[PDB]
Amino acid sequence: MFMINILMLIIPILLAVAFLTLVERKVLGYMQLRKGPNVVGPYGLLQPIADAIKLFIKEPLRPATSSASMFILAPIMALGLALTMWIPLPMPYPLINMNLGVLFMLAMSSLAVYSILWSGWASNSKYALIGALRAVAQTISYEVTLAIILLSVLLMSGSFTLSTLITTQEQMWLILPAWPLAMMWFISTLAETNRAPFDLTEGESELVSGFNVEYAAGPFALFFMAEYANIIMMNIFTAILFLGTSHNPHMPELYTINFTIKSLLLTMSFLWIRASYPRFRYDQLMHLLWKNFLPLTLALCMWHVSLPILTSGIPPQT
Amino acid sequence: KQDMPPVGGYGPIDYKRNLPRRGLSGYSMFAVGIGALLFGYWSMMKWNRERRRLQIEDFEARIALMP
Repeated sequence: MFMINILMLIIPILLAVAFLTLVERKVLGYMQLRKGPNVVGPYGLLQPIADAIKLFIKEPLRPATSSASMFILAPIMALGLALTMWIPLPMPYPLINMNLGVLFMLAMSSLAVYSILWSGWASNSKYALIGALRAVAQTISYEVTLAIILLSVLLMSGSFTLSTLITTQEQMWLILPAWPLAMMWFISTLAETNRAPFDLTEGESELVSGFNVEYAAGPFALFFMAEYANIIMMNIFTAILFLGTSHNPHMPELYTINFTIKSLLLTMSFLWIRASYPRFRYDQLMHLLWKNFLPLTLALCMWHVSLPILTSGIPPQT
Repeated sequence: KQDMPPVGGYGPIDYKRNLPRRGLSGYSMFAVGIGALLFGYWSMMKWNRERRRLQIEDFEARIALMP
């Protein structure tokens, strides 16, 4: 029945990414002093069944000027590498056990931006043309900030797999010891996935609407359901790579219970920001990475290398 | 002969500006901070120095049998 363990995953998650869109504007509602979608629910909890159905009734135009062969294979992705990445992710028991799999995320973190470059180019001119070009450029310069500061800690835990990374955070919430890094693990995923303070990719201010501009109701649910299938995953990751829970070979169930009451707090962070801060004006946006974020990330790497060796600490792995 | 201004008495309420309160300033931070980071590593160097002590124990059974 291994095929019914899968399809029990893909389906029950599409409800979260659906019902996030509701808690989008309730939480961001009371920052403003008001209430959130209310009239339709009664509580509102019934809103997203009505919204999923307005789009696919609503007619899906294509530009007369487009290349239809690319205008499909691209979105036929924004929903794969979002739903594949979930596969080897322990909670506690991952569906797959990949030997070195931690590295496998970067494989699928790196291969999504090659679905932006298609779509914005697939269609047409300068609002999605050079406007989907220069959100490529920022999306690849926030990896080098990443793979390093992912690679740092992994000196402090011994291997590439995720079954060890529950063992080492036992009674030490891995955020003490590298708290300088942890910050930069946060501003990255918020800068890379195109969210609030570095917002430019999806346009509001700097342009009209980035990269979404062409898709009518028909395809544009996918992206608007793809872009929220990354955001609740990196943030359902960070908390396996920092704030660890305590496995329990007996009541596995109490592992996940206490696990979603963390990863679900953590997420409610990209909403708790977006009410707050303004945007960066694309110069300042990269111009603050090389100069500023990076020099440290190298420097710390020269540090977490020696700290095990200089304490006879060296973590028990191959 | 019903008009507005009261007989006497008012505020004012000021227009002034103050909202500066801290908050562990001026090197008080960099003091607690570097103090936590250490107790992080001291919490390592022991777990990680214990876990190896089990590591050898595990490779022991392998060599024990396998004649």
